Amino acid sequence: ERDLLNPIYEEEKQKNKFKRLIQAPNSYFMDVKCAQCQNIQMIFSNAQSTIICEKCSAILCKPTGGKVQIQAGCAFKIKN
Amino acid sequence: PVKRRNAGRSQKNRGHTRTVPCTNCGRQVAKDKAVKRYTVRDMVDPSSKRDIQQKLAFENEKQGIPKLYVKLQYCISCAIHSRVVRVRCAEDRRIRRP
Amino acid sequence: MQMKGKGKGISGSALPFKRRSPKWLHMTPSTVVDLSVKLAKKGLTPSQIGVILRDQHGIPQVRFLTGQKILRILKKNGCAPQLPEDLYFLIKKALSIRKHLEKNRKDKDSKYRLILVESRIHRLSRYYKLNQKLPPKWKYNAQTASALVQ
Amino acid sequence: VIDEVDGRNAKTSFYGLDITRDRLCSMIRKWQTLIEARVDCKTNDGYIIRVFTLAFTKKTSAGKQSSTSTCYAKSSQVRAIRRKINTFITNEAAKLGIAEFSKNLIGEDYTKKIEKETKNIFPLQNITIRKVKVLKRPKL
RNA sequence: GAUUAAUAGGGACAGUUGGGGGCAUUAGUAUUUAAUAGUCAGAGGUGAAAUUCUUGGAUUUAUUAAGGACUAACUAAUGCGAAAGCAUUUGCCAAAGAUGUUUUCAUUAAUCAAGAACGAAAGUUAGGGGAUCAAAGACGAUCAGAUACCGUCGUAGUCUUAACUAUAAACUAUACCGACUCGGGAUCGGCUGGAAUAAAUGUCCAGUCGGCACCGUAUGAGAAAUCAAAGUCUUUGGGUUCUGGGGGAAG
Ligand SMILES: [Mg+2]
Ligand SMILES: [Mg+2]
Ligand SMILES: [Mg+2]
Ligand SMILES: [Mg+2]
Ligand SMILES: [Mg+2]
Ligand SMILES: [Mg+2]
Ligand SMILES: [Mg+2]
Ligand SMILES: [Mg+2]
Ligand SMILES: [Mg+2]
Ligand SMILES: [Mg+2]
Ligand SMILES: [Mg+2]
Ligand SMILES: [Mg+2]
Ligand SMILES: [Mg+2]
Ligand SMILES: [Mg+2]
Ligand SMILES: [Mg+2]
Ligand SMILES: [Mg+2]
Ligand SMILES: [Mg+2]
Ligand SMILES: [Zn+2]
Ligand SMILES: [Zn+2]
Repeated sequence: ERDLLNPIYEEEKQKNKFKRLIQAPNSYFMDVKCAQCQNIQMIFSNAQSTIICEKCSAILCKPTGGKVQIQAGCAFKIKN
Repeated sequence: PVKRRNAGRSQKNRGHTRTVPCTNCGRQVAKDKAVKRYTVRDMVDPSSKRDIQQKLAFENEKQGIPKLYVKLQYCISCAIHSRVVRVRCAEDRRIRRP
Repeated sequence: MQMKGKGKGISGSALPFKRRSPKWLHMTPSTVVDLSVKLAKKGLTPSQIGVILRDQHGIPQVRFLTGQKILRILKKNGCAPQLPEDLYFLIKKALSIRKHLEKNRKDKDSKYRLILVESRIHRLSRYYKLNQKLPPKWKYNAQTASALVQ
Repeated sequence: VIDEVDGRNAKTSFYGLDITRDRLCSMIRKWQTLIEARVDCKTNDGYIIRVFTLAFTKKTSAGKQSSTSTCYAKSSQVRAIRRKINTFITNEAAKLGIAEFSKNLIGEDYTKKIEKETKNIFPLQNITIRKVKVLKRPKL
């Protein structure tokens, strides 16, 4: 027995992006702080490209299917 | 009516599978279907090895006679007749590895 | 799932609920409109421009922030990409196929694939022409394609 | 190959290196992957070789390879190893004497080296240099 | 003054996956056949033998070469391709799914007479190529009979280029698109969390999309075999294409 209108948070957290009721994504946004310049740039959780630090020109993120690996030790807050 | 689900073979995705010649009749049989039983054969019979061990020669790493490697491929037609796989009863037809 | 009696799935993308613009961000519609048209001037697809504004400058959904869809913004600012991504690209690969086919005049799987791709293009023309979004005398044959190559 | 004779004695140089059915058929299970790398090496000796390598994927979960255990390695990973293995050996030969190379090929030296580069792509087992043929040996 | 953005559809993009395809290239044994040596009377083939081959040397052993096809073992209810079909290496050429998306476009779509693209074999035309097997044929044997099931040989083909042919138990004999409804693990591809080692294009735990497939079961279906769909049809109606109407004569 389960209510379909007041579903558990966990359950919906497991389900597939499009299966959840209100239906929302997983992607998020993050302020990255270069390993040098320090500049704080916003990068999308699913960047589809390599990202440079507009200050110096360092490498911050490498693209993948879904996740974006962050180059070396750079900082990252999840804006939400 | 229908007798089997796999009709004897395992072709599940593709439309065609390589054909292979029968170890016994020489007949052509689709790989997937034909019976197989790659066995580890021994060079000499039981009591007969001991006779070759004493009159043996070369070193003795305790590795004895190389065992024969026989990759066996039978087509249904003769596979049966050859005591390999006997006509099994109704519900036992779905049993795999008894 | 288009030209496919057998293959079919779900790529992704589901716009979040909250119809307003993200908190953290501050940018009068105009601010973006500049980036958008600037970026566009460099020669960009509204398809690609939006990608930047998401990956680079944290703007998830330009439409949600401006109250304007990219292509529209662009068209209002003269920076309109003549022929739509849709058609453009299909015709691009449609062409790439033809070139490859030449030196491989025997590659049958490719003859087929092109047949499908050329088929699509006729489907877009039918469409884009009906929305008076492309001159009626438009015709992709081989000259329409090579015409864009120049 | 008998390369020279010193009265009543047959002198011989290197010609070929190989293995046998015991070993070959030996390491061959039906739930792993089989890899092979062919290579044309160049020795400073004025000697040309062809070396065949034999690779097998290794489990890592205690589950004795069953119909339930799969130790396959995406074909992309396979060639990934070939590319790496062969490339290692062509350099190995360019820096040795046939006397050294043969000595090394028979030794578990290369089994260890390949094992090193490979665990990076996919942990292997029973690695071997299946066969070696003297393609063209100058007689300077 | 321009509805959302369809767990509809088209494009962009991102790592990745595949025995998908086209050009190149590249091996590997084996079958033949040839050289170089080596002996010695039998080889080969069958239930038995027989035509067959052989001291102008067979079968045989070692090295090597030529040649045409073929891709073993790993290769499994596993993978890709619209289907037919597709497995040596490496390199190019254009292509594809799935996954990932807080990217665009916003009905663009489902199926389809006409009308086209493909479509193993076998077969056909004109050239190549010709190793193996081999329709027709020539022979042995078997039979009361054997131009048949075994055996010895052998032409077309089988391989290829360029044309043409379109059928096959072209089979899941089960049209495509869509929504639902039982349980369960294991798979192949992608992704996201985590743990151990270790810091591995690896392993495992847990999710989850998408893909073959299986196991259990139905107060659901059937003539039954059986079917997770062959189900949600007398409680008879999601959309669309094709087909049948006793049998034989007959495709
Ligand atoms: Mg078929
Ligand atoms: Mg769907
Ligand atoms: Mg596994
Ligand atoms: Mg290829
Ligand atoms: Mg013979
Ligand atoms: Mg040869
Ligand atoms: Mg596979
Ligand atoms: Mg192979
Ligand atoms: Mg035709
Ligand atoms: Mg001819
Ligand atoms: Mg008689
Ligand atoms: Mg013959
Ligand atoms: Mg992970
Ligand atoms: Mg899992
Ligand atoms: Mg009925
Ligand atoms: Mg069932
Ligand atoms: Mg009805
Ligand atoms: Zn910096
Ligand atoms: Zn048989």
